[PDB]
Amino acid sequence: TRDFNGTWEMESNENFEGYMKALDIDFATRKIAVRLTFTDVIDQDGDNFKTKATSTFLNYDVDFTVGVEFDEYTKSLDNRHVKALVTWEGDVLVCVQKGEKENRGWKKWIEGDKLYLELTCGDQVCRQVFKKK
Amino acid sequence: TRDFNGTWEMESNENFEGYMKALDIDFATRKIAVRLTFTDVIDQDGDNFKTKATSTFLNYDVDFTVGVEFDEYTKSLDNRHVKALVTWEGDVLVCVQKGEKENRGWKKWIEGDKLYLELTCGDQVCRQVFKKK
Amino acid sequence: TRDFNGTWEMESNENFEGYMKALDIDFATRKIAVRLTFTDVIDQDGDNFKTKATSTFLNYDVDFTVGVEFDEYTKSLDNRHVKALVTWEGDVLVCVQKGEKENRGWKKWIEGDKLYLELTCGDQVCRQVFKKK
Ligand SMILES: *C/C=C(\C)c1ccc(-c2ccc(N3CCC3)cc2)s1
Ligand SMILES: *C/C=C(\C)c1ccc(-c2ccc(N3CCC3)cc2)s1
Repeated sequence: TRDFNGTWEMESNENFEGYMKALDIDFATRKIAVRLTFTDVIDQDGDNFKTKATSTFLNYDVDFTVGVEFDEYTKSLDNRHVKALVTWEGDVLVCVQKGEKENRGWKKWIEGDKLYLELTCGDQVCRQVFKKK
Repeated sequence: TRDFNGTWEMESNENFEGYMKALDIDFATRKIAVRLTFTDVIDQDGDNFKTKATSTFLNYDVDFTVGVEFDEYTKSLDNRHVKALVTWEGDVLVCVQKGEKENRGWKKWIEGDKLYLELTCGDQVCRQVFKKK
Repeated sequence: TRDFNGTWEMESNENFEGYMKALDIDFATRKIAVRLTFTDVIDQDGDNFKTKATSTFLNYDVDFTVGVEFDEYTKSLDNRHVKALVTWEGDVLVCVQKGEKENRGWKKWIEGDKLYLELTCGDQVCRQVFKKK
């Protein structure tokens, strides 16, 4: 068909870096641009096209069942493969991500009406606190 | 007027990078900051101001008519001028971007509820697929 | 509790830089990621979880009273110390930030119902226009 009207949300993006290299894009811009997805709005009249590309910093999705191991590729992080397992420890949700990196995983728990999140890798621990919106 | 109250959506931003360079902001940060737009919410009571600046990625717009060449400045890319032509090859939308870089352009086509996009420049090809939203 | 259901708005984020370095994330990416906040949406039915982390740019706040000097450590910028003063010059709001950089400040004014903002540092000017939304 020749009908390009619609709102189009990117689902895959292959060799974006090489293309950018051909245009003489600097390292920093390339290293950010590779972490984006795009939604593109095409408004087409006959042979008149108006198009708008929208850019966004690419979400981190992850689905799991507690105690069910699952493969995880950490796109938009460090692009690694890990074998993740989430367990209950009391009321703490604990995830170990087995792979190249040592001590890798995270912890989630509720205290009060705040969500606590510990991100761990190696000897580094990142602490995050969330309030319900 | 002395009333700045409102929600203010950026319309243009010139020499943002030169201003940032004068402040000694590192190259990486500036290359990001130039791809943002800003909405500034101003709450002004008398001489008391509270302001909040919001950041978003710019966007990339482009209008054309099939078979009507048009000069194109590729902002937020490699910032070049090209004489672009979007033409039909069957039901594939074909774009040639004449300029310093050559074999530069793209091919777009619909199959099912997917839009396919090949970006080519030099010997590099980038493949992107979009789902209709 | 074991009920993680909700939409969770980040309130604090400690040692995010160290964690990312432990993951070998490139310098450019780390300088961006430190300017983001996250909203984590958790959909949990028993031990089944779906989670989506969304990224958004940290807002940049500044409150002031015209004619009252105040010290400023420039946060999302170049982290220098400045003595800031906002004064009226007719209906042009004028701000001087005294410090190492010379001619550092900005000018903001409404003409029509667009907002004009001139940012200055040294001999460099950045001109920005906003429309009221
Ligand atoms: C149909 C033609 C399309 C979708 C495009 C041609 C070039 C595009 C583009 C838009 C934005 C970006 N980046 C944001 C920073 C780099 C790269 C390429 S879309
Ligand atoms: C339940 C949510 C969890 C465990 C999260 C784990 C890692 C997250 C994340 C998302 C993005 C980034 N950045 C991009 C570079 C840094 C780091 C960590 S959420």
